[PDB]
Amino acid sequence: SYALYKAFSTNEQDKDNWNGQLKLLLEWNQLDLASDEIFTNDRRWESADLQEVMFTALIKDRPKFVRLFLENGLNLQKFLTNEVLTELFSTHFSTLVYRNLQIAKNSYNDALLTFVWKLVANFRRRHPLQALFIWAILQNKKELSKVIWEQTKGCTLAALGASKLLKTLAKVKNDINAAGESEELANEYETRAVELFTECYSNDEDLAEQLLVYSCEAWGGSNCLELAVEATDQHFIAQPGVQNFLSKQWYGEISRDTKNWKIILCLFIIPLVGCGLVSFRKKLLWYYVAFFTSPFVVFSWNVVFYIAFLLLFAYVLLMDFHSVPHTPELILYALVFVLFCDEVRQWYMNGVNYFTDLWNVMDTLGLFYFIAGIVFRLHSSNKSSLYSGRVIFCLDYIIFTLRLIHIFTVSRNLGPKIIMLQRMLIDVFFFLFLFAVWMVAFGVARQGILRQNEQRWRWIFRSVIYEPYLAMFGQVPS
Amino acid sequence: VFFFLFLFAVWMVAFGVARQGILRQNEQRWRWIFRSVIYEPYLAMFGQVPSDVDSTTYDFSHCTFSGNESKPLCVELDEHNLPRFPEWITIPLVCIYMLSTNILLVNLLVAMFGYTVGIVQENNDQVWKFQRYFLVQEYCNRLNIPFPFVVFA
Amino acid sequence: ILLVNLLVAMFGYTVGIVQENNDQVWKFQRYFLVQEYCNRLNIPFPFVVFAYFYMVVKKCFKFRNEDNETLAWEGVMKENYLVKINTK
Amino acid sequence: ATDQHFIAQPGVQNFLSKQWYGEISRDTKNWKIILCLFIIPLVGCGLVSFR
Amino acid sequence: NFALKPRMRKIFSRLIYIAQSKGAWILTGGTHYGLMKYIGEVVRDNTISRNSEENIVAIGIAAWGMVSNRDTLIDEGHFSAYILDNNHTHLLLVDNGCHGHPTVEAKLRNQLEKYISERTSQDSNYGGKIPIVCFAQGGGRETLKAINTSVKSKIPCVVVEGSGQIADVIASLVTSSMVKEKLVRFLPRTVSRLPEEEIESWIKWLKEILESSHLLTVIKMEEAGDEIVSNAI
Repeated sequence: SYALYKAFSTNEQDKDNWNGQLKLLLEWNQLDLASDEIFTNDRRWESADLQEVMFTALIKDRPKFVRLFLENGLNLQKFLTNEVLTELFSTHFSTLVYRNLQIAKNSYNDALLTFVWKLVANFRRRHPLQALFIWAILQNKKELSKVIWEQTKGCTLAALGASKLLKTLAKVKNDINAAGESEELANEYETRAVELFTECYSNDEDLAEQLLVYSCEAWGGSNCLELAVEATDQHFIAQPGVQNFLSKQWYGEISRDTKNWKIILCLFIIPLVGCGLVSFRKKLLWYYVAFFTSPFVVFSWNVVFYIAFLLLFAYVLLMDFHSVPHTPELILYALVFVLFCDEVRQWYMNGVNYFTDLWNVMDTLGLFYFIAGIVFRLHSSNKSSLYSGRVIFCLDYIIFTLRLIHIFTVSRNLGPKIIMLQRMLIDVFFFLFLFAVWMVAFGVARQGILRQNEQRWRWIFRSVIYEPYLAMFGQVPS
Repeated sequence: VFFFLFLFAVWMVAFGVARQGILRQNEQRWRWIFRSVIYEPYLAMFGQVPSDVDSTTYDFSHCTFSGNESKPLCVELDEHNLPRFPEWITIPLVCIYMLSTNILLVNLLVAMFGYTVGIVQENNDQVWKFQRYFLVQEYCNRLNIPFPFVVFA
Repeated sequence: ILLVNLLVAMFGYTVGIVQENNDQVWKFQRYFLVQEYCNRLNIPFPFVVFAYFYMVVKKCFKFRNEDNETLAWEGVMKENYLVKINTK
Repeated sequence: ATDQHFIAQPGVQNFLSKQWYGEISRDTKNWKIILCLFIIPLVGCGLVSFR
Repeated sequence: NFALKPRMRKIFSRLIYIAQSKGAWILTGGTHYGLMKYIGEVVRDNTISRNSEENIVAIGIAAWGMVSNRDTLIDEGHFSAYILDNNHTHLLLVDNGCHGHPTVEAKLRNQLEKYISERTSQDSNYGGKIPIVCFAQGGGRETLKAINTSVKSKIPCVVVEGSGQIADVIASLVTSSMVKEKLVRFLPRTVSRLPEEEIESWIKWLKEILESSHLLTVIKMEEAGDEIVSNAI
C-alpha cells in the first residue's frame, strides 16, 4: 500500500486528486499514513462530498476510518437515506443471518424481536442512528457498533436493547459459532450498560432516576428500566442504583434511615401518624393520607387482612358449619368476593401472560374450587352434597394457606431462601424416581411371595405401594 | 431455624385444618381443636404418621359421639353407621404432608446448617477471642475472694 | 438410609452453588412486586372494591426540551467513561 | 484410550446429538416429538422440522 | 477546515476544566469553525454537567464583515445559516468599513488584553495585576501576528505546543538561516504561494518573537498524560 501510494502521489496530476488518494488508502488499511498525509495540512476538505467513501467505509469493515472521518465532521442522519437502508438490508444483509432470524422468531418470539422483524420486513422492501446501530449489531460487526454507539444520545437504552437481541439470537442451536459470538457481544454490551449507569448514578442520583424512566420517543416502544426486565438482565437491576431507586419508590414518603418497627407500630395505632418518631421526607392530614397511600403500608395491611381471612375461614370450616349459611359464612363470602374482584382486576390488567406464572394459576384455581364449594353447599337436605361441599372447602383452604409462602417473599430475611427453594426440583425428582423404582420392585415381590391371587384392587395398592412408602419413615413391614 | 419453623408452621396449619374438617363435624371444645390441628401434625415431624385417616384401623371405642368426656369426636357417620370420609382423599394427603415435612423440610435445614458452618468458621475464632475480652475484664474488674465468701468481701 | 442421606448431600451441594446468585435473583424478582403494588392507585384492601367502583366511575362516564437536556447530561459521563476505558 | 476429554468437547457432542436425533432438527422442543409419537398421523404436520 | 487530533482534544478539555476550576475568561474568535466550535461545545458540556457553581465565560470576537446574517436591533434576533458559534455566552463584533477585511479584530483584542494586564485587582496570588496567558497551537498569519503583538507587550505568557503548523517551528527552532531552515521543512505547501517580500517580514516577526524567549514556553512531546496544562500555565 505504501509503494502504491508513493507511486500514485508522485505522478503530479494525481496530487490534485486527493479523493483518489483517500480511496486508495481506504481499500488498504493505512490509517497512520492517511492521517499523516491527507488531513494534516488542513488546506482541503468540504465535509459534504466525503459521503461515498463514507458509504464505502460502512460496507467493507473500516471502523478506524469512520472514526477518523467522524472526528473531522459528519452528521449521520444527513448521511442516511432510506435507500442506504434498502441497500444495507436487501443486499448487504446476509441470508444466513436472515435464516437464523426467522428460526429465532419461530422458536423464541419476543415483543422486541417482533418489532425488529417488522422493521426488517419494512426496510428490505426519526431514529436514524439507532437503525444503523441495529444493522451493525445483528451483522455482528462488533467494532463499527462501538463507533456508532459513541455517537448516539440514548446510549443505555441502545446497549440494553442490543443485549436483548443478541441473547435471543444466541439461543439458536444451529451454527453454534455465530451463537457463541453473538452471546459474547451480548455480554459485552450488558457490561457496558451497567458500567455506564454506575457512573451516571455515582455522580447525580436524580437525573439518573430521570434517565431510568424515559421512553426515548419509541426506541422499541419501551423504557430503559423495562428492557433490562424483558432481557432478563438481572445484573443491571442487582446494582445499588436501581435497588436504591426501587427502595425509595417502595417506602414512599417514609425515609429509609428509620427502623421498621416504628413503622409497623404506627400502623398498629392510627393517631401515632402525627408524632416525631417517623420521618416523612421523600400538612397533618397530608401526612395522614400520604402515609396511608404508601406501598409498604398497604402491603402490610393487606397481609394482616389475609391472615384474618384465614382465621375466619378456619373458624367457619371447623366449628360453625351447619345446613344453612350463618352470619360468619356470609362475611366470609363477602371477603372472597373482594379477593375475587381484585384477582379478576389484575387479570384484566395483565393479560394472557397472567396464566404463565403458576401462582396466578393456583389462585384462579382456588377461587374456582370456592365457587364449586358454594354450588355444592347451597343444595341443602342432601347429606352427600353437603359433605362434599365441606371436603371441597378443605381442599381449597390448603391452596389459600400455601399462597402465604408466595406472599412473604418480599422480606429481607425469608425472601432469598424462599426464592432458593425452587432450585431443588431436580434433586427432589431424582429422589422420588429412585424411591419409586425401589418401592415397586420390593412391593410386587413381597406381595407375590406372601399371598396368592388378590382380586381386590384396593388391597393391591395398599400393600404394594402404600406399605413400602411407609417404610421410608421407619415402619419396617410386619 | 426461623425459616424452617416458618415453612413447617405453614404446612402444619394447611394439613391440620384440612384433616380436621374432612374427618369430623363441628368440634365445640377449644382444647380438642388445638390437640388435633396443631399438635398431631407437629408430632408427625418425628415420624408418628397420623392414625385416624385409615378407615380400617379406626375403632369407635376412642370416640365420644358428643362432647361430654375426654376423648375426640368421631368422624361423622353414614346412614349405615359407616365412616363418610374418602380413603382416596385422606391417604395421599397424609402421604404428601409426611413426605414434605419429615424428609424434604428437614434435609433442607441440614443443607443450610452445613453452608452456614462453611461460611462462619474463619470469622468464628476472631469473634470468639473478641468476646474473650469482656469475660477477662469482668473477672479482672473484681478484687474478691472465691465466690461463696464474696458477700463478706 | 442410603437414599435419604444422598438427598441431603445433593441439597447441600445445590445450596453451596446457588447462594451468590440467590441475592441477585431475589432483588430481580423484587422489581415485579414493587411495580405491581405501585401500579395501583387504591385504598388498603377491604375497601378496594369501592375504589374499583371509582374506576367503574371512569367506565360509567367515558422534541422535548428536558428530555434533550438529560440526554445531553448523559453524554458527558459517556465521554468520561470512554476516557476511563482507554485510560486503563 | 478412555480419552474422555476428547469426547466432552462441543464438536463431538454436536456430532453425537445430530446422529442421535436423526432427521429431526435440534432446534425444536422435545414434547412436540413425543406428542407426534403419541398420535401417529401427526407426523404429517407443520410443527416438527425434518431437515 | 480544521483537524483536531485527540491530543488537542484532551488538552483543551483539561484546559476548560482548569478554567472552570479557577474562574477565568476565555477570549477567542467565536466562529462556527473547528477549534472555536469545539471550545464552545466543551463550554456547553460543562454548562450541562454541573449547571451552576461559577459558570464559565467565553468571549468571542468577530469581524462583522464575515457574518452571514446581520440583524440590527436595539429586541432580540435569531441567527440562522463566516457563521457564528452557538455556545459562546458573550460575543463582540468589531465595526469597520467594507466586508472582506480580516485582522480588524486584533487591535481591540490586544488593547483589551493590555488593559486587563495593567489593571490591578489585589484579591489574588499574582500580586494583583490579573495574570494573562496566551495560547497558540495552529497555523497562519494571524497566529504569528497575535504572538508578536502579545510578546511586544510585557508579560503575555505565551504558551505553544509541538503540535500544529507554526507551533512546530516555534517548538523546534529552540537567525535567518535557521528560520528558513525550519520554515521550508515544516510548511512547504503554504510557502509555495508566498512572496519573499513578506517572508523577510516574517523573519522580522520571528526575530521579535525570539527577542524574549523567557516569556515563551512550550508543551513538549513526552508530557502526554494528565496535568500537562497546569504545568505549562
